[PDB]
Amino acid sequence: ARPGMERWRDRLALVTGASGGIGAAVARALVQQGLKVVGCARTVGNIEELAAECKSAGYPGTLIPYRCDLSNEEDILSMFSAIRSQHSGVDICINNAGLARPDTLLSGSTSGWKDMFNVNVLALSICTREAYQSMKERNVDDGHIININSMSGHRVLPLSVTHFYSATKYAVTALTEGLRQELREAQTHIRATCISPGVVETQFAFKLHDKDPEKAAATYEQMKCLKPEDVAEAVIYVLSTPAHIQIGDIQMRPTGS
Amino acid sequence: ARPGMERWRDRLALVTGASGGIGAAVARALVQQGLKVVGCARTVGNIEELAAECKSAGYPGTLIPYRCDLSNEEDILSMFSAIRSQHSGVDICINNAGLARPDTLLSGSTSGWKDMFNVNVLALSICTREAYQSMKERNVDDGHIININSMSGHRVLPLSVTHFYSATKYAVTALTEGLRQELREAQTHIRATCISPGVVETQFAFKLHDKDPEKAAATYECLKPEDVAEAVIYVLSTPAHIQIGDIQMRPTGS
Amino acid sequence: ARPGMERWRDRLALVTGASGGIGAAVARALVQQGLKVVGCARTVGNIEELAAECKSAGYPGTLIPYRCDLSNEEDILSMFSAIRSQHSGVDICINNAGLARPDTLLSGSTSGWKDMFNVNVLALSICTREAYQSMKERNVDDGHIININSMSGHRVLPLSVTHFYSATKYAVTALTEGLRQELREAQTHIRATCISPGVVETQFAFKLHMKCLKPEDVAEAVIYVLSTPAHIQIGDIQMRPTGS
Amino acid sequence: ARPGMERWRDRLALVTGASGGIGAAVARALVQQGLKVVGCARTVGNIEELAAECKSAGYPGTLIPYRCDLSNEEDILSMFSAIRSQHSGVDICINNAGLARPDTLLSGSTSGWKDMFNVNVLALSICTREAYQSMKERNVDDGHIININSMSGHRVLPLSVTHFYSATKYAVTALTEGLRQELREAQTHIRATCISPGVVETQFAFKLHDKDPEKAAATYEQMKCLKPEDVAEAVIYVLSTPAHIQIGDIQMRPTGS
Ligand SMILES: NC(=O)c1ccc[n+]([C@@H]2O[C@H](COP(=O)([O-])OP(=O)(O)OC[C@H]3O[C@@H](n4cnc5c(N)ncnc54)[C@H](OP(=O)(O)O)[C@@H]3O)[C@@H](O)[C@H]2O)c1
Ligand SMILES: NC(=O)c1ccc[n+]([C@@H]2O[C@H](COP(=O)([O-])OP(=O)(O)OC[C@H]3O[C@@H](n4cnc5c(N)ncnc54)[C@H](OP(=O)(O)O)[C@@H]3O)[C@@H](O)[C@H]2O)c1
Ligand SMILES: NC(=O)c1ccc[n+]([C@@H]2O[C@H](COP(=O)([O-])OP(=O)(O)OC[C@H]3O[C@@H](n4cnc5c(N)ncnc54)[C@H](OP(=O)(O)O)[C@@H]3O)[C@@H](O)[C@H]2O)c1
Ligand SMILES: NC(=O)c1ccc[n+]([C@@H]2O[C@H](COP(=O)([O-])OP(=O)(O)OC[C@H]3O[C@@H](n4cnc5c(N)ncnc54)[C@H](OP(=O)(O)O)[C@@H]3O)[C@@H](O)[C@H]2O)c1
Repeated sequence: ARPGMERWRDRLALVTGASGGIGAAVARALVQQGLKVVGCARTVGNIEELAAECKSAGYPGTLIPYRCDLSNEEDILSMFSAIRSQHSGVDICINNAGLARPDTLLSGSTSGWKDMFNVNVLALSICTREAYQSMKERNVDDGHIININSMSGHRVLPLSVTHFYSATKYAVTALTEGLRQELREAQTHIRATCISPGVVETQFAFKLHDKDPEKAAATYEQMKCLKPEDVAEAVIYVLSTPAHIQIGDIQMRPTGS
Repeated sequence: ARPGMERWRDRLALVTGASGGIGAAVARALVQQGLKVVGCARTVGNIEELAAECKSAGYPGTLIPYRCDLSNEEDILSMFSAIRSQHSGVDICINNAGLARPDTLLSGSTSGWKDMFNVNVLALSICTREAYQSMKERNVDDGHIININSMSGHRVLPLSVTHFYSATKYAVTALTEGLRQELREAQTHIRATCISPGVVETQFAFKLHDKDPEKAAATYECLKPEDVAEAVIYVLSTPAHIQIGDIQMRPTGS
Repeated sequence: ARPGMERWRDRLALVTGASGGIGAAVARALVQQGLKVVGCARTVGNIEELAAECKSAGYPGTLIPYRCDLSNEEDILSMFSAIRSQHSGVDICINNAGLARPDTLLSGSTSGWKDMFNVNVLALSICTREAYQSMKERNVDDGHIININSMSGHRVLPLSVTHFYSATKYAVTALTEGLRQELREAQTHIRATCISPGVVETQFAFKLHMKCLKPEDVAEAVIYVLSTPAHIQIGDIQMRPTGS
Repeated sequence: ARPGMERWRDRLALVTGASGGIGAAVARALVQQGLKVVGCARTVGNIEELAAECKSAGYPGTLIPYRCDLSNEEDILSMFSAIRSQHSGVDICINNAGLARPDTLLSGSTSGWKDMFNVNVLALSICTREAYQSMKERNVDDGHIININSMSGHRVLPLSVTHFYSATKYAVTALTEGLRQELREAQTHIRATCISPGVVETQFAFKLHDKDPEKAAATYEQMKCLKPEDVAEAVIYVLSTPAHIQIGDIQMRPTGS
């Protein structure tokens, strides 16, 4: 394993939105590094497929698929309860699931705004709380919570269909800093970090533009983009840092963008 | 009327959360300046009370009380419908209603997080959308949307009970900038501004510390609600070609 | 007088870069409101002409021209010494003098970088310091220091020729906040404020003969800030043209 | 070499402020990874000793000490001239030299403010420009400029003795972002990054608190601060990223700080 990842061997990571994109790349990378990974999403079949690939590849870690709709609070609580009932717990929580719906501020549907909040902010916060509560009861003083933010959490770009999304990522910027603060107040060494990528070639733009597949291809064919593996490598760097270092944010963009 | 406020005479402002605090002060100030103000909240009796006082004092504007629970979208849609069919439409929207519940990130209730989002962000966005649509249908090119933000929309203070609240105000910071961009894309001269106060002596802290009113009293024993209303007047009074983006304000020496 | 300006009557405001543009508008507005204003710049002819215009209009205040090159610290200290001697001290400091030079990060001149720092940051900090020390020695507890910043002090626009200038305005954003902090630490009610306008019409453009702010718009924001009751501290006013 | 550092082998990095602290650690790390490093500062004897340590360790890279007072532009120009004539040019520029003097906004000496500007902002900008021009003349399209920023370049802490220093670091935040935009406009793949640490255990606090060395020791004893090697490891991560990735900022603090 990568230098600095030894101490995480066999410890359990949760990766939300592991059925594709960034989350699948992060899950793959943690399993390559010898972690037990619970990966969750709606499209559980993709996670099972990834786990089978990890097993065929001979990786030291294990990917454990779990079906969970993050828009459903009980689904999340049930997942954490299932982990607890099994005498286990999450030591690393990667809050990766997220989405944009093309609901502008001047004419957007309230349902799309709610959907963005439900996953990007509320589910991220419920997972953060439940992961922390499990660490606490297990006397884990050195776990790590990593939120997948965005450059859109730091500046608002003049694309109307992502304005509300950008506002949810601004919330993630503030939540990650507030989290760091509460973990200090609780007198722990549990770490909190954001990773803030620019455009990454995943299914994200295809879901945003679900009524205009061509507009989604052009986000990606026309621009140099990051790859989900690049974000996964940033997560590996953050986890591999020794315990007294707390990476607050890594802002990353495609070169020349 | 204050210089710059003449052009707003008899035009309609919606002020959300007008039943106390900053909202009540903004409503009273706009009525003093000759506007028609629809003031909404759940506690409609207070807003009615502010109307008899406004009226007793012989002010030039009018306060129209309206009962609306902003946590219910259908209630908000009904309100805009009544404004459009009874008062023509809305030219100024002051998104003032907001709250903090003491739900920390490490142990807070999801219900509290949802409640803060529902009023501070969702209702603010629904009202923005409907006010804009009202202006669009009446070919109003010079309306104004003013979001009541907070210094907590620009920095995260180490007070665990207001972390989630702060995150909703960061969302307000981003939405107000997004709004400006959309209004420019729409080729309008409609203006979008936030006002970002530090501590204001209202009922806000008493509600946040509902289980510890002594802590709420310590907060204040600050800016006054009238102070924020004066910032709203300055913003509206500015020439049409000026778009104030934000006014950050704190008590002196705080 | 505008409501809230009464308490500033006959008190002294220093307005740096008063010979045109924002500074001249700010000086005129404060004179109209009955302040004693010291307006400085490298050459005083325009400030003399403004003072004569104010006197002809019957304004209640007075404008006092002072020649000062803000790139020379000794010139600045001499200006404060003169103000202390002849007019008691400074109660309001408007740090308005500023400049942008088109010295890019990849190819710019060091002389241009230094000039921008010298005026935008160092002179502003020297004036801030001397103004505070003036208030302190007179037990003035309610003075006001106002820095004229820029929207470039809050975001970096992809225009190469203003990047270094933008970095100096980010510095001013940080200094204004640090100043607030120090004034609170000193147990005073002296106020500190930034005004951050975007595209303002330049004197250049004006002389040559909405998509722009006018100098008067910035002066009106200064009047709003000063007019706030003493317990209110405006930290920043960000403003841009509606049509920008 | 570390995965990703191979493409930098035998290429030349300039590390300013290499006579101690973070810059000495960065210079050592780059020499370990096989680069040619020009390390400069006023206290050139320290850099000679570091070069001797690196040679003694049998590291693949080489450290070239160079005496340069960064407050003197002619000194910097002569250094770049020497690098050009003797070592072709600069492909990586680490703008590390920096200082804080305890000159508060209300009563500070102007000389302290000018000293902070001269090194933290002016020297950093001069070295950036000359490093870019060095790349340009050699048709280098993949260099890297890394500025050592600070968390104080992102928030103003209520410590009066560091207010002006914080303002110099806000300038670095803005300069790094403007540098990215110019390198993009120049149609290059030259990368621009800053690293923004919280408290790092170096001589920095001792120099800031030159009249109260007890205050400097209290800083480093109250908690397990960042070490210079931790910042060097962040620099190695940034350099090791494939060329299409452009890290914009890494914000890092001591855990629990
Ligand atoms: N791609 C980019 O340009 C970009 C840039 C910056 C940041 N980000 C952030 O990166 C993170 C990952 O997105 P991505 O780019 O990998 O997009 P993606 O390919 O669309 O993947 C999103 C993942 O989130 C999961 N998800 C969405 N809604 C869910 C729900 N209700 N319940 C459970 N899982 C749900 C999806 O799985 P199921 O549909 O199977 O549930 C999928 O696994 C997001 O937070 C996004 O904001 C992306
Ligand atoms: N006070 C401060 O320290 C402070 C500082 C910075 C910013 N702010 C912001 O200022 C704004 C106003 O707050 P305030 O200080 O005036 O607090 P406040 O005294 O508690 O008043 C809040 C108002 O919002 C209304 N409101 C809350 N939930 C509502 C709902 N579901 N439907 C309709 N109305 C609702 C309330 O009326 P009903 O209960 O009758 O519905 C009340 O009139 C908020 O956005 C707040 O975040 C306050
Ligand atoms: N114009 C804009 O688009 C804009 C936008 C945002 C912020 N701002 C800021 O607003 C402030 C005023 O700018 P402006 O538009 O009014 O520009 P301006 O017309 O160029 O005014 C600059 C003023 O500063 C004075 N000045 C410059 N260097 C000086 C020095 N060495 N010593 C003494 N005085 C000096 C000039 O007078 P002398 O040359 O006679 O000495 C002049 O009175 C500056 O801080 C600027 O950065 C301007
Ligand atoms: N230490 C921290 O808590 C901390 C936190 C955040 C960021 N930083 C940043 O990290 C960077 C490195 O600082 P450090 O902590 O390593 O401090 P340090 O131990 O004091 O080292 C500073 C280095 O800068 C060099 N330098 C100073 N003035 C110079 C000049 N005129 N010409 C040439 N070199 C000069 C010094 O060498 P000579 O004296 O031999 O010339 C020394 O090598 C700085 O930019 C600092 O702002 C430090």
